[PDB]
Amino acid sequence: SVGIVYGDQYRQLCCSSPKFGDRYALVMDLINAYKLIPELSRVPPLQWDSPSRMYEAVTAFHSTEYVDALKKLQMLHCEEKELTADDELLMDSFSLNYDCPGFPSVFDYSLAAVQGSLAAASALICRHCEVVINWGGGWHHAKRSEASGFCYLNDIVLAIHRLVSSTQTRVLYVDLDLHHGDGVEEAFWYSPRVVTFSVHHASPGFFPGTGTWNKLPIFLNGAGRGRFSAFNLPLEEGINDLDWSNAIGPILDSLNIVIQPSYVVVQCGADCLATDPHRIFRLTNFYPSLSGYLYAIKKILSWKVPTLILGGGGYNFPDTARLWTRVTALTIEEVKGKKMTISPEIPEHSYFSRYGPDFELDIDYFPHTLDSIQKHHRRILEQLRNYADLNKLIYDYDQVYQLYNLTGMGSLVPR
Amino acid sequence: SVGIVYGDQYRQLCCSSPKFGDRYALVMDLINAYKLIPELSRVPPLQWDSPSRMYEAVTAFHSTEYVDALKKLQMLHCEEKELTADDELLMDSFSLNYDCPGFPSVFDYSLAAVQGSLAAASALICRHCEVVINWGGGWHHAKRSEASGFCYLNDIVLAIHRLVSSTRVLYVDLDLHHGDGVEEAFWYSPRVVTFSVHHASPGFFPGTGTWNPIFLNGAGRGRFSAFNLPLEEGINDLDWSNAIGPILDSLNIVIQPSYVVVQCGADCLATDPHRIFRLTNFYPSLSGYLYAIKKILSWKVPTLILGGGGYNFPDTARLWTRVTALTIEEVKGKKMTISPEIPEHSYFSRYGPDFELDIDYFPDSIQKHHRRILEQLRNYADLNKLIYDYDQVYQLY
Amino acid sequence: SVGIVYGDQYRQLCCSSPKFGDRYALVMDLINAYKLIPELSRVPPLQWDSPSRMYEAVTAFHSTEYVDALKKLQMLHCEEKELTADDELLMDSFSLNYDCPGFPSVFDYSLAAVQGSLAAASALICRHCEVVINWGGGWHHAKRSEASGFCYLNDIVLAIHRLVSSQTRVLYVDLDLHHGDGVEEAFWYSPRVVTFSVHHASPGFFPGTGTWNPIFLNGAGRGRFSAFNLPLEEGINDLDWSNAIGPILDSLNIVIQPSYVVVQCGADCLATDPHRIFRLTNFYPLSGYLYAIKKILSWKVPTLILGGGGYNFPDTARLWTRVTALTIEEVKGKKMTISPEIPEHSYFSRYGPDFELDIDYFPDSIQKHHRRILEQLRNYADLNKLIYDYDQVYQ
Amino acid sequence: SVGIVYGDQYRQLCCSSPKFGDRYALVMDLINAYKLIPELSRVPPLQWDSPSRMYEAVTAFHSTEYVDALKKLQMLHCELTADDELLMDSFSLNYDCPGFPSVFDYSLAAVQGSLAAASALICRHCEVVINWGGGWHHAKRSEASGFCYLNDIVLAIHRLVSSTQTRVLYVDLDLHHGDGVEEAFWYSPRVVTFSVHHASPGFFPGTGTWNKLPIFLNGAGRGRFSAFNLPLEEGINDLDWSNAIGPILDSLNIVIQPSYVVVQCGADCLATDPHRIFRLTNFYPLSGYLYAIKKILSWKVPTLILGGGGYNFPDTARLWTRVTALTIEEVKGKKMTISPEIPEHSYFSRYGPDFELDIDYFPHETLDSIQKHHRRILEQLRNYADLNKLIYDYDQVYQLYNLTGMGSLVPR
Ligand SMILES: Cc1ccc(C(=O)NO)cc1NC(=O)c1ccccc1
Ligand SMILES: Cc1ccc(C(=O)NO)cc1NC(=O)c1ccccc1
Ligand SMILES: Cc1ccc(C(=O)NO)cc1NC(=O)c1ccccc1
Ligand SMILES: Cc1ccc(C(=O)NO)cc1NC(=O)c1ccccc1
Ligand SMILES: [K+]
Ligand SMILES: [K+]
Ligand SMILES: [K+]
Ligand SMILES: [K+]
Ligand SMILES: [K+]
Ligand SMILES: [K+]
Ligand SMILES: [K+]
Ligand SMILES: [K+]
Ligand SMILES: [Zn+2]
Ligand SMILES: [Zn+2]
Ligand SMILES: [Zn+2]
Ligand SMILES: [Zn+2]
Repeated sequence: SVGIVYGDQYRQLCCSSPKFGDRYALVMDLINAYKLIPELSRVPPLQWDSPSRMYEAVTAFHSTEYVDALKKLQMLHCEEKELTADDELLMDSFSLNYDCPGFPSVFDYSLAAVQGSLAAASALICRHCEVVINWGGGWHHAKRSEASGFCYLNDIVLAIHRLVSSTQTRVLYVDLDLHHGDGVEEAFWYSPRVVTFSVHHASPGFFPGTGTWNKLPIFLNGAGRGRFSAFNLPLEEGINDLDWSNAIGPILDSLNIVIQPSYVVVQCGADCLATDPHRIFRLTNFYPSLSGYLYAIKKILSWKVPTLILGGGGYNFPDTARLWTRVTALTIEEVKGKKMTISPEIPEHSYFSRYGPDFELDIDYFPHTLDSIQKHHRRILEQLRNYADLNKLIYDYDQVYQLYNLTGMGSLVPR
Repeated sequence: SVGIVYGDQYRQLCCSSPKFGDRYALVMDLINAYKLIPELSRVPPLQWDSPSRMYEAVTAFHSTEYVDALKKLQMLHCEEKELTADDELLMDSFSLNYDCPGFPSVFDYSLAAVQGSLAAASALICRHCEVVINWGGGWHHAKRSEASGFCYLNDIVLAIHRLVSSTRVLYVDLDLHHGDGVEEAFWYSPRVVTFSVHHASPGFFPGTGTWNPIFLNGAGRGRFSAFNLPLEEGINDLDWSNAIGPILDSLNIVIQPSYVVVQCGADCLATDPHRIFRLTNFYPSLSGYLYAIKKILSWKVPTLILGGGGYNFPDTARLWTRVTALTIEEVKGKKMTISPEIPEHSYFSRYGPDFELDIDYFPDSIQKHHRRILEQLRNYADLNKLIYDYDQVYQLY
Repeated sequence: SVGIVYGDQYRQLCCSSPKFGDRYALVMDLINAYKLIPELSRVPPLQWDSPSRMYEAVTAFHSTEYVDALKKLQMLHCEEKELTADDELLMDSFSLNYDCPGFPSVFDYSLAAVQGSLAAASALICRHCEVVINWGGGWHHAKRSEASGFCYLNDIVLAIHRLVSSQTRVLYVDLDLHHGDGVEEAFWYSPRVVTFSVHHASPGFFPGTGTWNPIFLNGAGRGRFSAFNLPLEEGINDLDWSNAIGPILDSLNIVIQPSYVVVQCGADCLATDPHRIFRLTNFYPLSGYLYAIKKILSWKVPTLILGGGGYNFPDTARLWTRVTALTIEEVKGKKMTISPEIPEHSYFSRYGPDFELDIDYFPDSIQKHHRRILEQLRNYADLNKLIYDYDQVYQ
Repeated sequence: SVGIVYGDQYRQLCCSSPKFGDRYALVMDLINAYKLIPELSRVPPLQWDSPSRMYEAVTAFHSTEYVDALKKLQMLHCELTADDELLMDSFSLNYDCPGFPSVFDYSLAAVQGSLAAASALICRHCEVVINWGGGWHHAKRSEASGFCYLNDIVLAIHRLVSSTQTRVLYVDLDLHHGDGVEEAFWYSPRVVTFSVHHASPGFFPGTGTWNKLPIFLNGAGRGRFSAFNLPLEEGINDLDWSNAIGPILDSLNIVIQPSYVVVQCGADCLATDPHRIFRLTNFYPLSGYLYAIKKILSWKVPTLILGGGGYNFPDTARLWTRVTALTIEEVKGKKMTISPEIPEHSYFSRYGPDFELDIDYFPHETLDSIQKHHRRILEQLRNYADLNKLIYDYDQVYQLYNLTGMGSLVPR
């Protein structure tokens, strides 16, 4: 059973932010126009029995004071009058400004992603779905008491918290977004049962600045009982589908062999696409060379582990919809063993005109030694050996070796 | 609203240099130990959407090859290998050597201050704040293609170039050293008037900002637009205040600036290891710096306050804590009571052995300069068709 | 109409190189001796408003540091002194050495072909001409940052890039003795520019590509199956060459339906070329060159005709004069009667000792290549969702 | 007496081309708005008594067939066959020199103004005459070029140089090499041409620079050494450009002793021209233009001043309005004070956002000097004197260059 989070008020709320506009509607309507919706079990967003139980949900991670401020910020923007000087200072103390502005639905918008991702986690826990997709979720930058990068509430941390708290349970979190998932990584920095792994761009001045090097420089990788449980693969700009795929594949499989997660949570932000306005990575949604996204999603799904698939970044809205519609059809193929054929021409529906000038499903893009990252593979596998050692897990050197030996790189695997 | 630039990562990068060590952490911890942070609006450092975007922002002043050299220098110092002869040559052609050495975070360190001062300028432009403080910035010696005086990227030039493009800007440089990089950058520009007061003497860094014999003061349309007041060693709070006060008043009258940018280098302090001037951080005579910031703040012009020099780190923290409280008093009106005793906190033991907020100090050529400077202001107002009562301004001296 | 690139400055620049000498003058002056210029529209070479504009045009394909190196190489050869060891290393790193030497005008000479071929692309685009000829152009071996085969700037790539950015699909046909690797390489990832080169290929023969690699490479990414090659053994004649390429040209037209055709017409396949590899002629009773040009022109697609190789200068002039007259005839519908004797003119002595227009010459593997190429065409059209009658093509 | 070519029909024709639009109207109206017109003697464009007299005037330089084709192109646009297309392309009546309804009247008008201006110099009615509708220096005998269809400079110089020992000095300040004027007089020693310009690979028109060590061609036959060229790299400012041509101009005046000077004063060297090559200004406290014009007028030689290029139309008018006031000042000895604010007139709105007379530009600065060109040029000047049997006043030329410290560059 493949689940997906949708609902009438859920779509209105998801589409009510100044930065993301109607992106969620495009995604779900393109999925709908390709007739995928009948294949999928609709997962209704969680609702609560009182503000108290809701406040209790959100404050499992977020400070009560930051939640109150996020609520006040919404009420303020729904009245005509301006913020007082004290209002200003309180919002700034929570970074409720600049790149995380207030707007009339900012709290309802932020809560909706939490409702969706918590409901998604619950459908996995009680084994109603093997996989659940939430294209309204994935806000990986939000901190305990800080908004960041248009992330006001961290649905991912809250969904993971519910998975680990369900009745030796380990979660593997995989962050494919163009940006470092600092918010998820920071929340579980001291926790061995949530192993985070983000692949991303990092360069000086690039948001948010972490997920890379810090006497020679070093990678911090978690602390205390969490030492070695935070993994990062920072990559230079310009990477294509094959090199990104080759970069994370063996790492993904090695993490799965050693962590043995009970659940996998995948943040699947689409700003790595070549046609994203960031213009940094050069990934595609192509499907016969092959989209590194689809390659990674197919590999994770092959592990047969209950999985949550989340959205995230993606600022070319039509191309984000093209990629996540393919990710959704792939998930249906892999889980249900059911062939999903997707016509190259965008079907008739009410957002058809946004897919111009081509109205095709492939993004409108033409892909065209020394850039290798074998010392990162070696660093990360030694980190994996340390994690297994510190947590007294089996480390199957032979299985990890054979994997990397498929690409002639067994010599990077430590014993 | 008074803004102050800070962040976790930004504090980490400002404290990673060999020459300024942990000074920014002491400054921001004394400000916080005095409960000033709740009064202040946190301004986060600017971040960019791509490498191309950051490069576009920095080569708005610096040359691309100088930026590549500086980033190359960081990568080399993040390896264990010694530089090749060819790479020593490349770094030497950009003065990335001697007093501007490489170190493992030299590029992130340099850029952090640009991020800090660019965000501060943006906050003033969209009118989020009336004043912004950035104690991690103020690197006034860097040139387009050249490090100098431990300044690798000129965050002041970039911030001024952002304000003057949103309009005249008055730049005020209180540092012991001449602000030559800022003055050079706007040498041909009438809409950025620069005014530096400083020590100058034969062989004293950087060597400019004095008689050259006659005084140079801008070129092209920017003629008469760079102002300089050099002073002999030994000057105290009151004489320094009296030498600078009338010049500040006359520039504001005649120029009518849209923004004021103040470099507030703390190496004029009597306890700085340069031991050249005798300024204090006393708020009752009155500190030269506090007198100056208060006057500039009296103008109600949106103002950037930046750091700079200052090599006695606890006394720089003592000076800039008072400047921060004063800015809060003058902008919000909210009286600021600072205990004379250093509050307990992480760095409390650095403020030994006395743990007082006051620094531990026991306290004609200028008239000829005033004559010449007023003549140059008159010349500037002439050339730029500005309207001013030459008699009200003449009365200021 | 039919356009031809020329100009006095252009002619002086195109004749300033050590390797092709005054070939361009022989070409253009045989064309004039035969009273063909009044039938042709003169296309002046493009000129730019500033150094920056010239640089923006040329670095559409070439790297800036390569353009910088090329202009520095010209300056150095206008000085008396030797190059420094460091300057030699610099030029080596862009292969500005050996068969791509410096000389006093190497940059102005190279750029002139770009000026002519861009002006010719533009005359096609605004529709002033149906066909344009540039016998000073056709330097198909230059790469993004590398001279090769006396090609310093790839004028074809820049012309083709101007035509595709004017949905536009361009067919490039390369009849030169050598594989057009630079043009092929430039559009390796692009399905909108389909490249077809026929050439000699054999072990050790320049530049090495355009043949079994074993299998044939033919493009990558969305350009897969979009680079076509027909390598041929030495000694082939007009009729075997014609039968070899004739069906491939027709099939490419039917299936790609190109918006423009760009034809490189290097004359080093001639029997009398000092390469002495192919046995093609300039005979119009039939010259393989005239057969292919006439086939290509019968398609009525706006067409760019370019020069290229050709190292027997009077015999290249004989072929290119016949190509020009034929293009006039095929386009305007108006017979062009060319005397079998060379008319008198400034360069008449070069055509001795017989002074005649005909060049002085007495005149299954391919089935495997046709089946390979027909299958690759099918893969191309299928990958590009182009509609076409497979059976009509296979005939 | 300073003359200026103007007339009602003349304004209309000069304003009727697609490429230059109303540029001539902004120029003359700004001169008018600064009140310079009463100081100037209006010089009416020349008219002829028949088509044949007109055609005789124009074919003193241009071929019969090129003029005939140019007339046809204008008649054609007032209503093309494939042979009309071929005919026009044989004269480069295409691309950068297209046809338009008035292309012949437009082209003829500049001839009419420059010849009338020459005539006013010849008969001593004026010491100097300005024509801002003229200066089309690229047009060839049988070829339109660079939006020049008829070469009014060539025809004007030919009238001067044949009026009753007579030599003309032609000075071309335009951004571009004056190829059309240089080619016309290439075999003639009595018209000495000097062009300063940008030249670089691919920049129009390509001549006026280097051509075994490369060489400068400089005339042929009796005209050997009579064509001077100074090509400059991009970025030159008012002072470097002033120092580059000042001494060459003074030396040319000293050695050649011209009876008339003709100055093409094309404005595309302005920093604000769309070409963005040179960084000249119109500033006047110093503009290289105003510097060079002041220097030429100080020789007290009857002088014709022509327009040319200039594709920022308000800034072209700001330059040429200053050139006009300075000519009045230098020739009549009469102070011409021009206010910094553009005066009120129908085109006032075209000088925004500043509405000031100084162009809106901010200037800002061994190995970029051109002292070898001075040496090459002074040697060519000495060769011209020899060939033509003129006195070469070494001491005066030397004293001239030793003002800068460069006497050592002067040949004996
Ligand atoms: C500023 C920022 C911060 C965070 C994220 C993000 O998606 N993180 O996962 C994205 C952004 N990017 C943007 O807001 C953006 C939008 C359009 C063009 C370029 C950039
Ligand atoms: C060498 C130098 C260069 C520039 C600046 C400066 O602060 N410029 O604004 C300061 C210095 N001074 C010093 O670095 C210094 C440090 C400790 C004791 C004495 C001097
Ligand atoms: C070495 C080379 C490289 C490229 C090309 C060429 O024409 N490519 O299109 C031709 C050559 N051939 C020659 O340069 C050559 C010249 C004369 C006699 C024999 C050979
Ligand atoms: C193509 C041309 C040809 C000749 C001349 C010229 O002024 N010669 O004196 C000028 C040009 N320049 C231009 O036509 C031009 C116009 C506007 C912007 C950029 C360029
Ligand atoms: K990521
Ligand atoms: K963890
Ligand atoms: K100072
Ligand atoms: K200035
Ligand atoms: K070929
Ligand atoms: K191709
Ligand atoms: K000129
Ligand atoms: K001459
Ligand atoms: Zn992102
Ligand atoms: Zn200092
Ligand atoms: Zn060849
Ligand atoms: Zn010009």
